[PDB]
Amino acid sequence: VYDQVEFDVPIGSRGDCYDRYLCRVEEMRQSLRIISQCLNKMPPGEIKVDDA
Amino acid sequence: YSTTRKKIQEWVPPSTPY
Amino acid sequence: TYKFVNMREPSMDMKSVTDRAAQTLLWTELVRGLGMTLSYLFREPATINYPFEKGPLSPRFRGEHALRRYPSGEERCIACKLCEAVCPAQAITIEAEPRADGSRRTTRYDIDMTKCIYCGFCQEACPVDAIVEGPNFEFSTETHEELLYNKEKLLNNGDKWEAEIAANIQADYLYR
Amino acid sequence: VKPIFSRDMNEAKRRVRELYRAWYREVPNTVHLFQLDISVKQGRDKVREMFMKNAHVTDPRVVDLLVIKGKMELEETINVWKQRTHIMRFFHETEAPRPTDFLSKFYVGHDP
Amino acid sequence: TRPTIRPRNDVVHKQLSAFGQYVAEILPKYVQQVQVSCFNELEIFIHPDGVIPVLTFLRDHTNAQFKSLADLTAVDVPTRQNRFEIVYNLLSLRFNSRIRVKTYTDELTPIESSVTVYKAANWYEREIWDMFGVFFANHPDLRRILTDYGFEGHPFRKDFPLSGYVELRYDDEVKRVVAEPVELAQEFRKFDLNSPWEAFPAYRQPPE
Amino acid sequence: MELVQVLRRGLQQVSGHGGLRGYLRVLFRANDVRVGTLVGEDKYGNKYYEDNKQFFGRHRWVIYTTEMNGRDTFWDVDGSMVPPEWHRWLHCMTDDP
Amino acid sequence: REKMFEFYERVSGARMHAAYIRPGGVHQDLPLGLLDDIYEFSKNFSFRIDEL
Amino acid sequence: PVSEVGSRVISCDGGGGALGHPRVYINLDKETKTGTCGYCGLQF
Amino acid sequence: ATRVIQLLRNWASGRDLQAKLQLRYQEISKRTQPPPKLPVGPSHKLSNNYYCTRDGRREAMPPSIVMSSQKEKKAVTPAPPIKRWELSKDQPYL
Amino acid sequence: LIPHGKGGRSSVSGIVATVFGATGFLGRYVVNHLGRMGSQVIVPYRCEPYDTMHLRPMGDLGQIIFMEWNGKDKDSIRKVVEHSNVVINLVGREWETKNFDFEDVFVKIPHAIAQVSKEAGVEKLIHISHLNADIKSPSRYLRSKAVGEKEVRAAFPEATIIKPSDIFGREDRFLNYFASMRWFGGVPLISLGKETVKQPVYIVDVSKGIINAIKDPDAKGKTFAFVGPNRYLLFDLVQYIFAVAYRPFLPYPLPHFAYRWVGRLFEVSPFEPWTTRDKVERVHMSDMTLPHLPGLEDLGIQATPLELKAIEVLRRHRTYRWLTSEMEDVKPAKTVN
Amino acid sequence: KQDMPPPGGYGPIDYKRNLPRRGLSGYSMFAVGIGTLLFGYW
Ligand SMILES: CCCCCCCCCCCCCCCCC[C@@H](O)O[C@H](CO[C@H](O)CCCCCCCCCCCCCCC)COP(=O)(O)OCC[N+](C)(C)C
Ligand SMILES: NC(=O)C1=CN([C@@H]2O[C@H](COP(=O)(O)OP(=O)(O)OC[C@H]3O[C@@H](n4cnc5c(N)ncnc54)[C@H](OP(=O)(O)O)[C@@H]3O)[C@@H](O)[C@H]2O)C=CC1
Ligand code: SF4
Ligand code: SF4
Repeated sequence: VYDQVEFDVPIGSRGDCYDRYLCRVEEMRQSLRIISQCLNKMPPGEIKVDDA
Repeated sequence: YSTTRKKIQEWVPPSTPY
Repeated sequence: TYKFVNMREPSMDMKSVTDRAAQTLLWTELVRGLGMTLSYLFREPATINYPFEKGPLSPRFRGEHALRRYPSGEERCIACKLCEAVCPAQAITIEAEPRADGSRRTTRYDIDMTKCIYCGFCQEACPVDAIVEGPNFEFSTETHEELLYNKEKLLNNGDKWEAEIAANIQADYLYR
Repeated sequence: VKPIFSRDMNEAKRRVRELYRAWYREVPNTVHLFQLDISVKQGRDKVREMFMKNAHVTDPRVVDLLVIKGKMELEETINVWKQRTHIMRFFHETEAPRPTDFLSKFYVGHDP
Repeated sequence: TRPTIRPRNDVVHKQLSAFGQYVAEILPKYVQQVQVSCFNELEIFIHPDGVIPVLTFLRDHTNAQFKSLADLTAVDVPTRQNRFEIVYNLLSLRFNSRIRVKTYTDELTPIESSVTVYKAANWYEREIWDMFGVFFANHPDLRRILTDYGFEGHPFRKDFPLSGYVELRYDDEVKRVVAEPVELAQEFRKFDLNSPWEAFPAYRQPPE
Repeated sequence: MELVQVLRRGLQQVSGHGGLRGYLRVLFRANDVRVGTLVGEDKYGNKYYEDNKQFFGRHRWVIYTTEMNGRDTFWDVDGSMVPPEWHRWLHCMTDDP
Repeated sequence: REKMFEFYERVSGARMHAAYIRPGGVHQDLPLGLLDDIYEFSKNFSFRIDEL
Repeated sequence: PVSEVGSRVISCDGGGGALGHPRVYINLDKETKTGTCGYCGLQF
Repeated sequence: ATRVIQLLRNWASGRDLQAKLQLRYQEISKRTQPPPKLPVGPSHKLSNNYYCTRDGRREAMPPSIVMSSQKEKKAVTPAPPIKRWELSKDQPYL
Repeated sequence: LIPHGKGGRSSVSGIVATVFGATGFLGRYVVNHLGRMGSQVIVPYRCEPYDTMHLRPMGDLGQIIFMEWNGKDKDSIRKVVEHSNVVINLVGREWETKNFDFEDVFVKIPHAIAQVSKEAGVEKLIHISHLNADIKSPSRYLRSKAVGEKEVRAAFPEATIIKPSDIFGREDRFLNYFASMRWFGGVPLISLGKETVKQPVYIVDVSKGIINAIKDPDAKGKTFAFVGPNRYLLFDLVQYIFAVAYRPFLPYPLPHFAYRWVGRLFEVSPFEPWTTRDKVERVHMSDMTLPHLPGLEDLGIQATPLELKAIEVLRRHRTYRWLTSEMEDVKPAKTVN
Repeated sequence: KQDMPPPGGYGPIDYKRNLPRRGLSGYSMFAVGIGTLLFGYW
């Protein structure tokens, strides 16, 4: 459903450990954005596939 | 401990002579 | 979509320059973080007082195994033996022989926590819902030979906890 | 058909002799540095024996492949890779004796 | 036929098909066949000698800017004139898509290493060497990883017991851990789950 | 308002009854509902946390060997079956039988 | 992170290594009481990451 | 333990609605009957 | 949990923790819950189902193949190139 | 039980050996060679679980079985014999503890062991005594052990009896001892040279020999005695000791009485004294050279020479300057015989 | 009828950083410092 979620990928720059760190943090925040959307559109229905 | 009794229960020679 | 972490760059404005210089000489962010841990000193500690208190769990939680009886007092297990057939660690070993009555039963159901991975496939697999992954989670022991549970041991675990387990399954089965 | 290394036998045998030189000379250093208490001779003899273990291989490429797998071990002992355990491993010293005599085996176990 | 089954796009199957034809014509000194797995995965074959030249172009632009090996898998199969069957995934970025070239190899023939062409394959050469017999030529340093030191026999040889032929244990009389043949308890019970009645008419080889 | 807090220490000091023993073993303090059952003694509580709710107290005579202040109480000591389900918040809403 | 393991705890029955995702989709359905609980946490997590 | 009355075929489940043994049909009245795992015989 | 401390604490923080106090859960979800009832599932209709249709694994097919070399003209891409991404809109920089 | 499978860690064997006082140097090795066979053992502890703990790996899950016991209570020894097929006595002590008077240790305990070995119908009983156990005025151990030797022989006559000719190993209380005599300064020789002479057997050899003795149908009531292949002189021996320990070597000639004044001085310590007058008499009396008794080679095992094996035994005593060195550098000691 | 837990509503959650501009002008720092010095010397 990543088709149906919206979030900002955080590009680094220098390629130093520091940028990777900020990528870690920012990706945390972005996931924290995803949680909102998934909470707001969580349809009723079955969960296992019908195919027994 | 071991469970389910025994296996082969092999026979033994008789007490009586011959 | 794509975002620039960093890339933003400092101003060369003299007020800002003096600010960064004063920052370097006088350690502003340093004292900021230091003030932050000061702030966490005053929050209430998170520790639970175990043993005397114990952590939250869930009805679905998995732990010690225990075969369990019918209310009638009869045991449930019927040696369809697929508990052996679905455990990935294959911890289980079963050797059924007929009851004198002629009902199917185990002779030496056994299991060994030494190899069991507590995945709960056995919990799912049993058609008569005999073996159950019990709520108990503590049974650390001195000697390796004790880990290798016998059938009788499982029954005793099923005796110790039965109201409890039946409570969890009662609270849980609808989701199954 | 692509050969691995040497074409035809003998060209590969020299390789293995070189390898024996390397192992043999290295061995006392092995006993010294590793504090092995094997008799300094014994390692050498055992080396010679391991060299006798495949002393009937006759394929073209297989022998050079054998010296490939032979390099890595001296490669490891020289780099102090492996250890006292790992290099003492070859002597099988903890094993219970197993005579190959038919009757001897015959009394002991069901055997093949 | 909607809710459960995957829709499978025709489009991608088209583009991969045509592109497979495209490469098939560009360099056919060696592309044995350019089969497209129906779930959108192209995968051309290669004569084992031909590994470097193909992959080389596979980085080189035409569209095949498939930089970065994803992996260097080594499927085994006991049959066949040559058992081991090497496989190379690849990814192109700007046209975001993946292909998968692959070859075959004798137990003894030394195929060349492909480290230079895909760049990040140095670790893999060592892997497959220590998980198999197969040797890569022009490789700077094959050596064991994912094993013990000695150990010897390659695993993943499709034969070769999972329990191996050895075990370590610490032995006080010599005060040292030591190798010793497996003596395994409980024995790996071996179910034979596999069952009669072919499930798959859509495949199933001719009886021949 | 420190005086009200210290006063709370006082009221707790009186209500606990010889709190020095409970802090000599159960490590303090505030207590609550004192609901009980089990094979022996036991206890209960309620306060202001999702983890600090529902305490416990080992039987002074224990299952057999005496367990008390300055004694080696078991964690397996807690009554089997029913009480953990209320005690782990498996069903804290469901009061112990 | 422990509060997150409370969630794996809650839906899967294991604190971690939650063999819960299935080739067919997912194992048991998640309990009714969960989503608000995730909400209540997620709203407050950001202060924590921020202070970090 | 004592056998339930019947005339003739009847259900068994071991009494646990989706908690007992999977449903089966014992088939006896005056005769002793069954069973799966539940001993719930139908001798009557 | 007192005003004498919480004010100083928040000022030391520069964040005012009292609005969240996330380092504990004073009163979250109640544990006992009403029974699930729970969803039925799409194919449970008895009136019309046929596994010959609903089946997916039987739709598996042998790979499409080309060349089988074993047994103008124009150039073309594996796929159209993807566009460059727009930059984050609301928060262009961090 | 009939033995099954290749001998191995998982292998069964009929032996349900019971070893007493295995906490010591012997028979930790003897249990180990049982363990490589996979043969079950019931080593019982008098002491504390902790010291026994390293015994645990040697077994295979259910094999090793510690059991609480006392040598003084009759039934207490009835406990650990109670299903044993064979029972083995390795108990010994150099320095006489108080509560265990020096006599009972070599008398009562082997006695109760012997007669209980009778009542339980134990398939085999076996017992140890020093070669010099033959009665002599010096030292009460040779004599008390002679008494329990003759006693068990009088009580379980078909028992074979060990008479080991001094075993040398890494965990030895002997070689390490004279190695540690350096710590005082010199090495107290009553009169140097040929004042006394000794021969040694590798510990490993003794262990292999014992279990082989259970492996030998012929080893019934025979009184086995173990001697190493080489013959040495105590003076040249200690010379070889500091030849491998690289420590400075000072012979220390001494009138015979004063050494006993020393032993009386050092018996005083409440703990475990480094030396004792009993040990003082362990010192100067040479082993007898009699070979005609059944012994080690009769088992078919050949002794491992001490000369290649002392190095590992004593390297821990080495100063860092010399801590790494080949044994061969030291020079094989000359053999008197 | 049936139930399970779809959302009952749920308001928006925070995520963007909110670092306060705590602290103040750099000139003030030197000012207070140097004033402390001169009073000290005096
Ligand atoms: C009449 C006029 C007379 C004089 C008036 C002017 C006074 C002169 C200016 C006063 C400056 C003195 C400050 C001491 C030297 C500071 C330099 C120090 O910070 O070096 C930096 C290194 O910083 C230090 O290593 C900080 C680490 C110290 C860790 C302890 C934290 C201290 C906490 C605060 C305690 C305060 C207690 C006492 C207060 C009264 C290196 O700088 P740089 O390489 O370019 O980049 C890093 C910049 N930093 C500062 C942000 C890290
Ligand atoms: N080179 C040698 O050492 C030789 C030895 N022998 C004989 O063979 C035997 C084996 O020697 P070794 O094993 O080195 O001697 P150890 O002292 O190492 O072994 C004796 C063990 O038995 C225990 N033990 C015996 N009796 C008692 C008791 N009544 N109460 C408590 N513990 C007891 C001892 O103490 P605990 O178990 O309590 O710790 C000790 O662990 C000895 O008896 C010795 O006389 C013979 C020839 C040479
Ligand atoms: S499922 Fe439970 S009951 Fe049925 S056989 Fe396996 S174990 Fe016995
Ligand atoms: S516990 Fe998990 S793993 Fe161990 S047996 Fe039951 S299901 Fe298989």
